[PDB]
Amino acid sequence: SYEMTAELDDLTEKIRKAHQETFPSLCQLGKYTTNSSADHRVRLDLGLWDKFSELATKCIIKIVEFAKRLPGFTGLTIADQITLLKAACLDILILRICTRYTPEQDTMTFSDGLTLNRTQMHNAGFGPLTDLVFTFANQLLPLEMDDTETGLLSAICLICGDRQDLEEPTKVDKLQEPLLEALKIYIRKRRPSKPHMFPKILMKITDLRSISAKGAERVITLKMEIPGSMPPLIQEMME
Amino acid sequence: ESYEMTAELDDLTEKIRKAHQETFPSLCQLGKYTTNSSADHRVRLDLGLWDKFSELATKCIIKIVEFAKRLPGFTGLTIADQITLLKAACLDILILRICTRYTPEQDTMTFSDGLTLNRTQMHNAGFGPLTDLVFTFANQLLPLEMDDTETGLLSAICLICGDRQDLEEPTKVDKLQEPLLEALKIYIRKRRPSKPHMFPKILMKITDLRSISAKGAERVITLKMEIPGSMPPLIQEMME
Amino acid sequence: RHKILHRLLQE
Amino acid sequence: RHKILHRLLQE
Ligand SMILES: CC1(C)CC=C(c2ccccc2)c2cc(C(=O)Nc3ccc(C(=O)O)cc3)ccc21
Ligand SMILES: CC1(C)CC=C(c2ccccc2)c2cc(C(=O)Nc3ccc(C(=O)O)cc3)ccc21
Repeated sequence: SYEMTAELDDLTEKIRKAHQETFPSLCQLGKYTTNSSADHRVRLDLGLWDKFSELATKCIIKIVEFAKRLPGFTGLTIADQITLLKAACLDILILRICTRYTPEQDTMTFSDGLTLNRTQMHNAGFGPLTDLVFTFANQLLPLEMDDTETGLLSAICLICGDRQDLEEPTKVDKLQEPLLEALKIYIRKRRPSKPHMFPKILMKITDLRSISAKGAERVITLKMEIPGSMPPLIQEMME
Repeated sequence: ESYEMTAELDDLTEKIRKAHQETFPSLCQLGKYTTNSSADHRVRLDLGLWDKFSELATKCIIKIVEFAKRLPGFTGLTIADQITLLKAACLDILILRICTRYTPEQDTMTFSDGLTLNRTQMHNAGFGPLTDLVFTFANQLLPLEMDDTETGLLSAICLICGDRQDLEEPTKVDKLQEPLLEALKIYIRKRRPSKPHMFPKILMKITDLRSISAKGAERVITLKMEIPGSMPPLIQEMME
Repeated sequence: RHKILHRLLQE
Repeated sequence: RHKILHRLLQE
């Protein structure tokens, strides 16, 4: 009963759990479709935007609940908790929706079951980023990532000591260290066949930060495209 | 038992420490010199500084090409892939390089000619609204105490990446990348013995670079619209 | 000056 | 398509 092993398994289980109970699996969702601008790309489908942003808002709420379950997170300062949440919002929104990808239909499924094709994702708001995001969803599928890996990957994006304007970067940074170890150990325990899978999986966060940077730019463009304000929570997260 | 034998990776590690050092002079091995141009306050853009900055950026890119060709296997990839890898990772490395030339006490950065600018002058030279962000990143590298060997490997790992869009032989690139990862993982181990967590900590800096280079791509576009002349041709080819 | 995220934090 | 990048890579 080596001590760190026990602590890391504990951390692992707790995060797998936090992920499952705040983000349903594709296989356990009741899929349903819609016919709104499904055949051709338009600048913006206001109807799709509304539903999209509503589901995103509800996902952001889940993301918050997920953070609060991450060991030590509610031990950080209020400002840092807020700061981490805002800087990781897109990262996790991207990751989450890209794990809900179905290759045959070329679709992504939201948590209420809504399933949109690539064109509708574009028309809902993805716009010029659509192909980039889908390409990343494809490179991800073969990884066969589960809730433990996806959850740990999200925790790592979230608990990041390198974010701008942190009050206690050291504390956050050290908080991330056991997350990295748990991921490595879990990957090795799960995939003895393929070594070097830790860097491979771990560095998918590189793609997330890239798309997220573009994402924040995309949101600015949408601000002036949509004839109205975005949902208030999304406003706050994107500030 | 202390460390096992790793002859090939030790050699590879050297062949890369050399490629980096010989295409990028160390801070201590440079004759610094400052300028009085717009040193006091932030301006929209200092053309004097831009001219020199653009010129030095161009040269650094030339060094990066040189550093790439000195990577075992790179000249093996197709000319198309070599270009694809370089174009995607060029900015990442430009960022990594200038950030390893950061002098924390004077809060300055040093180019390969010795030119040394402060936070304000870097902003005025072209960094714009990305200044504080890049400087933050610089300060985050310090505690890592990376040397020429680690900086070279990290740069090589960044360039040699089989995920890039439009790669003809992406699987061939994957093959070249993995020994670089093992090389880094081990070198960090011997160097920092029982002080680990460092391998993933250093590796994740690529994550930070990617974020910055993504915003950087937009900064270049805004600069293209801001500067009187054209954006140096080699620069445009790397961003196209 | 939104109040949502903080209210969500406090639960 | 890339005059410079190509010349530098040829030699
Ligand atoms: C960055 C990108 C690629 C384009 C910008 C998004 C966006 C975010 C906020 C406001 C407007 C657009 C944007 C939003 C999401 C997004 O909302 N993801 C998401 C939304 C909902 C769910 C869910 O219902 O389970 C899962 C994931 C994912 C990807 C993005
Ligand atoms: C992303 C950011 C922060 C802003 C965009 C850069 C840029 C690139 C091309 C044209 C204009 C700006 C840009 C350029 C550099 C850059 O040229 N770095 C660099 C320049 C010179 C040297 C050297 O002399 O050794 C080393 C590194 C570094 C960081 C960037």
